[PDB]
Amino acid sequence: CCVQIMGGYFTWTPDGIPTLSNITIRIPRGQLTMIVGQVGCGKSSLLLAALGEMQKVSGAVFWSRGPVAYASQKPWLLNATVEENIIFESPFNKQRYKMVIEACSLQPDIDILPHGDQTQIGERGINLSGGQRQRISVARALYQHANVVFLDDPFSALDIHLSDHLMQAGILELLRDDKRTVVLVTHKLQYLPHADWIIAMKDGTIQREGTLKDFQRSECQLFEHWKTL
Amino acid sequence: YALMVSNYLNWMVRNLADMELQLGAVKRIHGLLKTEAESYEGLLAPSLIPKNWPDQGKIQIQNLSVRYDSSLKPVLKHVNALIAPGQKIGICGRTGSGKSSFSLAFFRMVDTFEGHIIIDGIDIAKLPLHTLRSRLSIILQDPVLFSGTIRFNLDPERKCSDSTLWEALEIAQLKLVVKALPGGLDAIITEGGENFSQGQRQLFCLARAFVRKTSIFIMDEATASIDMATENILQKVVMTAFADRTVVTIAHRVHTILSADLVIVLKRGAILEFDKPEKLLSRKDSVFASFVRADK
Ligand SMILES: Nc1ncnc2c1ncn2[C@@H]1O[C@H](COP(=O)(O)OP(=O)(O)OP(=O)(O)O)[C@@H](O)[C@H]1O
Ligand SMILES: Nc1ncnc2c1ncn2[C@@H]1O[C@H](COP(=O)(O)OP(=O)(O)O)[C@@H](O)[C@H]1O
Ligand SMILES: [Mg+2]
Ligand SMILES: [Mg+2]
Repeated sequence: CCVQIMGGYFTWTPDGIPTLSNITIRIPRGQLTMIVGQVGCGKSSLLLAALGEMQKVSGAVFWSRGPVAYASQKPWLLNATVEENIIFESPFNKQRYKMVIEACSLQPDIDILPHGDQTQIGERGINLSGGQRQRISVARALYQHANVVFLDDPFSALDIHLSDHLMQAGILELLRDDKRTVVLVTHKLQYLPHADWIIAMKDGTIQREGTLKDFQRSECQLFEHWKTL
Repeated sequence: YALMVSNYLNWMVRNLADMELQLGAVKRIHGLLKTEAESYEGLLAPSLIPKNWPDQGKIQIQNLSVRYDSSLKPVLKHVNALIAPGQKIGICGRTGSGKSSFSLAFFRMVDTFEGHIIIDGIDIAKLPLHTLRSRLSIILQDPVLFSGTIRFNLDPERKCSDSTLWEALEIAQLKLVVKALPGGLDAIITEGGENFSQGQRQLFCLARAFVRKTSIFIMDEATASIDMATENILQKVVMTAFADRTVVTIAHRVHTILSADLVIVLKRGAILEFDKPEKLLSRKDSVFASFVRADK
């Protein structure tokens, strides 16, 4: 019932080809959904478009906008304290703070920092591995407390240890929140039985949606998802 | 002349101040002109080195003990490995084990205080670093691009053929995409790659490495950004097209390492029972068994 599109048409530049054409979207509130597809297929573009970013050629986009939490497809950061960019101008909550951190399991990496939590990081601050970068980006939306939370490829950098720990702890905490709708995308399909709603697209066009019954109708797509098993 | 002074004396002072600023800036640049020794010249003869030198690509490391700077603790130590032509061997593990470090152990990116590596016939301690990295290759974990065109993005020089360019695009599964692009591998990659996706840019980097006919090189979990379908197709195509080549594979996806000849597992600062994949998975005793079972 929440944010959705009827016959969406989207494009980066109005002079070129329309990026998205006839896309129809639906995410239920308080639901964990995933969007998968090919590389370059058009999965982040639809999302940025849903964030008012992409020039829509046509389509209608209904909301509830909200201060939607966000983590870009590549990690970004501010030139300020670990605590600073993690807080992102929010009422500091020791409980929520350490909860988010232990969700991202960043504590060992915070101990190794010269000033730990109050370590100035960034293009001005000190450099660090893109793994920490990704975990911090995720923490940005986690501690964000936002109703509609959003993630883009939070798993690319992390290995399976941190991916499992993060998704379990943090995502299970999000779904543990009352109605904190959280939307993401992934490159691995193992948590697809852990998704509630699913969006499948390829080459800039949606293909399918629906958790269990709507999947089983595909032998092809589901054998593809079964290539890894 | 008193009027003259009353006029120009104040300009004299103000220009003294402004030039003081400017010369402080010049001194800043100059204090930066002081630079550290990079040691490009290696203590080995280029005449002793043949042209197509890294022919076999057999690699034997032993007690290889590295560290980024002298102050930091050793990040990888007491490691030994004889690597045959071994068309495809694998290295994997959890984060921080130093696998990217060991990847950079070849190109002497790291201080390697103890131990040594032998590329067929010779150590690493004597090559010219330019010659060193000129005849090898690597695929960085992160994709980094160049503002320009596919000609310039792949070929800094021009000493290549469009045939081979399209070949590298194809074997990386890019040519199919590029066909849709109006440039003809002549479009413009803008500001490090803000036109294409993460995985797109990673693919470009893979292909760029692939431009080199080198038969020995390495990859740093290049497939992390890549989805599963292209992962399978790409790893297959590269194994086939590089059936002769000797590639060392970092894999953030063990499902990709299940195919290599040898599997190399790093726990903290060394290997734990590097072996063929079948033996390690059927023994179950290695932690790579758990790595492949948590995925399934
Ligand atoms: N900033 C941009 N400007 C113009 N075109 C873009 C931009 N980003 C991506 N594109 C194009 O739009 C298409 C869709 O890309 P999208 O943003 O969905 O990346 P993605 O597929 O989500 O990322 P990944 O490939 O890692 O899943 C791609 O083919 C790409 O060439
Ligand atoms: N530029 C650097 N400076 C100091 N230490 C580094 C640097 N890069 C990596 N390290 C250290 O090396 C270890 C492993 O590095 P790396 O191989 O890049 O990561 P991984 O093992 O996950 O591939 C980490 O524990 C990290 O602390
Ligand atoms: Mg994207
Ligand atoms: Mg690494």
